[PDB]
Amino acid sequence: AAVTQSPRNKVAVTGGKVTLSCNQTNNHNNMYWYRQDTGHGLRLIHYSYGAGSTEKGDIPDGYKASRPSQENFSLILELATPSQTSVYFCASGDEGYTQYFGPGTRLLVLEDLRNVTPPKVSLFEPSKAEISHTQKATLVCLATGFYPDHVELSWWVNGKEVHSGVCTDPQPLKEQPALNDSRYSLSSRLRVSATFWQNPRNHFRCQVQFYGLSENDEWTQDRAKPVTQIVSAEAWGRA
Amino acid sequence: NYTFRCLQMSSFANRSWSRTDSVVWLGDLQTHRWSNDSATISFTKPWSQGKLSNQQWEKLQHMFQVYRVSFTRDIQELVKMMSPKEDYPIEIQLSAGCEMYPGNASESFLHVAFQGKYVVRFWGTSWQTVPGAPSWLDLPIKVLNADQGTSATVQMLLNDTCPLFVRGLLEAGKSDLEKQEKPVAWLSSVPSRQLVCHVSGFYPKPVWVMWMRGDQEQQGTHRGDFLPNADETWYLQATLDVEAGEEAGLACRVKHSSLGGQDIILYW
Amino acid sequence: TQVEQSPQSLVVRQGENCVLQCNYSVTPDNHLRWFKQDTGKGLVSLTVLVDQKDKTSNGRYSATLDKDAKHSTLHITATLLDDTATYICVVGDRGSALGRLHFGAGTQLIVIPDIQNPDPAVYQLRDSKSSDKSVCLFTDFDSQTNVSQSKDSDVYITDKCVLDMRSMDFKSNSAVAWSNKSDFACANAFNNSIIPEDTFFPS
Amino acid sequence: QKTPQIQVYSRHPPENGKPNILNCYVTQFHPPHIEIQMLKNGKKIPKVEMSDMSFSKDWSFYILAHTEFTPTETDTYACRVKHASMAEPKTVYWDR
Ligand SMILES: CCCCCCCCCCCCCCC[C@@H](O)[C@H](CO[C@H]1O[C@H](C(=O)O)[C@H](O)[C@H](O)[C@H]1O)NC(=O)CCCCCCCCCCCCC
Ligand SMILES: *[C@@H]1O[C@H](CO[C@@H]2O[C@@H](C)[C@@H](O)[C@@H](O)[C@@H]2O)[C@@H](O[C@@H]2O[C@H](CO)[C@@H](O)[C@H](O)[C@H]2NC(C)=O)[C@H](O)[C@H]1NC(C)=O
Ligand SMILES: *[C@@H]1O[C@H](CO)[C@@H](O[C@@H]2O[C@H](CO)[C@@H](O)[C@H](O)[C@H]2NC(C)=O)[C@H](O)[C@H]1NC(C)=O
Ligand SMILES: *[C@@H]1O[C@H](CO)[C@@H](O)[C@H](O)[C@H]1NC(C)=O
Repeated sequence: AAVTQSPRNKVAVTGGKVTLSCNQTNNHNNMYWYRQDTGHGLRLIHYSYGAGSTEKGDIPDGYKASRPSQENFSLILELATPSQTSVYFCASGDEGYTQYFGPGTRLLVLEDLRNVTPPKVSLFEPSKAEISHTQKATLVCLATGFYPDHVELSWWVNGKEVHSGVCTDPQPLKEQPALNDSRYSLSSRLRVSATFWQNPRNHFRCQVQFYGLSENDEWTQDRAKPVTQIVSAEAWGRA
Repeated sequence: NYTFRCLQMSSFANRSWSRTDSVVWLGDLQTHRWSNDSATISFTKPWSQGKLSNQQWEKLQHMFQVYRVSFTRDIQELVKMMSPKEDYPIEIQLSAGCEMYPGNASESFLHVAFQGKYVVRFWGTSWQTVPGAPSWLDLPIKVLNADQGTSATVQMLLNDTCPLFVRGLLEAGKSDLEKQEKPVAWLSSVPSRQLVCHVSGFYPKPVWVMWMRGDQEQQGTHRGDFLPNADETWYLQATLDVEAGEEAGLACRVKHSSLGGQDIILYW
Repeated sequence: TQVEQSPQSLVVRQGENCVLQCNYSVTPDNHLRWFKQDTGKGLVSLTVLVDQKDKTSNGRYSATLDKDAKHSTLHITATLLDDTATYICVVGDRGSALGRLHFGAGTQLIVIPDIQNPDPAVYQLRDSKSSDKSVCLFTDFDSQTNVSQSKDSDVYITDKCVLDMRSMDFKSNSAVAWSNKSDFACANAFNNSIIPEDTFFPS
Repeated sequence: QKTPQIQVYSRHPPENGKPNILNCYVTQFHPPHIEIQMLKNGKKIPKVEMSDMSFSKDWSFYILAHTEFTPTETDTYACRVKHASMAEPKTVYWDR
């Protein structure tokens, strides 16, 4: 009873065509699209009772729906506007009453893309004082200079993601609050045992998935095109 | 041996426009009506609440106030499910109730017609298509049957509530159900030639009308259909072929419960 | 707006119970579902109540539904940190796909974690590639401690944040500070915060 | 679609100058949307009551219209019905 959405996060300009996709393998006849905006509960946009059909929901305006097949339900915004900034959930069901929800797709629609900038990423290595005082070792990751704030920071140890012992700022901070389109910073921490950190065969890496332009978006400036990309920083444990 | 009938007629002209109207009969007497414009069900008889308490009735009406709104949206959503297979205008008719028998036994039914064709019934614990019904309904049925709570309630209304209610209706309405009203007869004729014997204002329905020359019931007497009057009595006519000149000595004779054995004899 | 939730947000100490309420006017009310949604994530279903007077449970979660009062509550026994989440009430108006779900706007729960053994310290950490870059890390303070922003707008201070080393059944608060410049040190980093008397500042 | 059957008859034995009630019984039609008029000398009679529409065991619809009327020698009474199933509307005259 599983549902996937792509992409999971999108940055888009005003007037852009944006397509949000949903896929389900359960052979569920019925699919649904919703948006979630704080201070409101989920709201139904379009739904479908089967391939080749769609139906208006409560808030259809500005969205077209496409049901090409049993597996696929697509939300299409022909002329994206800032007001469609939101989190979009897809859902599926058989004849019964349960709807099984996708993981959600975050969308931000900007007036201009002129300020989109990927982050620089730095990894800071545990203090020898901390080690001797607590027998723990704390790494710090720093992501700076990015705009907009659509980033996923994750930690990997020996090529597998770790969640235990991790905490990341609920929200990025603005590097220059006095400014309109200010850039953002975000910090994160991974604490391990001193001996885990002391192990020279443990590769630690901080990873930040930034969401920006697409290879197809137009880019009129002299700097490198701020595409959706991963920037990351990395270190090996030591004795 | 009285049949209690709820007759729901629902029209769906397009996506937005819809109306639902019901009448309820006990035998051939109307007990309720519920017009799309009315938020509540109306009594057409002083005894139409039967032996239900005010609590029991309000609860029963409320059950229905919600069914009416819900049924409507469900049909609309089913049309969305089939399309372009099926489309508006659409007429759905329901016929539901129970027949009461000597003493205790009874039998409940709930029958559905789509576009004036009988196709669906509730039977046992679920909805099912009847024979000759089109296969496409197998989707609506499967969806309707998914609704466990609607099923449980329908079972409760057919199995328990309906006979209980009707048991009580027959008690409250014995007086009207057993009313006796005398018919009144008159004669008239038309060319072709053809005599008519008009019998009107009788209740209940069972009646006997034959033309006769003395003690001789005529072969060709033709009983028409029972036509209703607006005051809940019946109208019927009986015709007979004749060569002009043969009218001499013909009688219309009418037997009926109300007359206690004094048949109406009308000579020409 | 047929599904109202209360309270809109609450703050509890780890270990405490709480009750969340949902009040609706949806008709019909076939069933009621409680979702748990972690910040930036999806909707996890905790329970669904279907009977006129109904009671359910799922670990430390229990719930009630009274269809006459059109009321539901959700009880969390002995709250834990991971219960920090938005809790969403949803009413379904059919027992089938013919229905529509009516979502509440939610209740925001924050759980203050218990800090069993506080050891407040500020450490200095080095960039792995650039030796001359560093951050300052204030850590292992208890939950009475508040992390203020600096007076200097060239100094960056993130807000407090709790990590859980599930393996060692151990939790710690942390905040980070850094600065463009380097007439800046860690001793003078959290100056504009009420930090505990016994705070470790390694030489 | 099935065509409507119209039957016109009086409640009491008709006799000139004597107040009575006239019935128009319309049956055997599908769909249910219909228009019934009762006419005196070609003009619509103003106070016409309608029964609630109903249907029979064959699922076809029926409805009973009635109006108060006085029979005279010269006044003609008719019932006019428009339906989807009919190009033009159908007029059945009262004949005693
Ligand atoms: C192009 C499509 C063509 C379709 C043709 C097939 C038509 C067959 C239709 C059969 C009737 C469908 C009616 C569905 C009614 C439900 O929508 C409605 C609402 O249900 C919702 O609320 C219920 C409640 O509040 O009690 C339950 O909670 C339910 O789970 C939830 O989904 N159901 C009701 O209102 C329940 C009562 C059903 C009454 C119908 C029977 C009426 C006749 C019995 C009369 C006997 C006299 C005593
Ligand atoms: C209610 O009654 C049915 C059986 O009665 C028939 O169906 C009704 C809807 C109505 O039309 C009656 O006049 C009919 O005679 C019960 O259905 C049976 O359920 C059992 C177990 O639940 C199952 O094994 C049988 O197959 C069913 N019988 C038939 C004939 O289909 C039903 O359980 C009753 N429910 C309640 C809540 O009282
Ligand atoms: C039949 O009745 C229903 C409900 O009584 C009517 O639907 C309502 O119509 C009003 C006024 O037009 C709307 O404001 C409401 O929102 C509707 N309520 C509903 C759908 O529950 C319907 O209009 C009536 N139909 C006709 C043809 O008179
Ligand atoms: C729907 O049905 C009615 C009656 O036939 C009609 O008058 C009305 O215009 C229709 N409405 C729409 C929106 O098509």
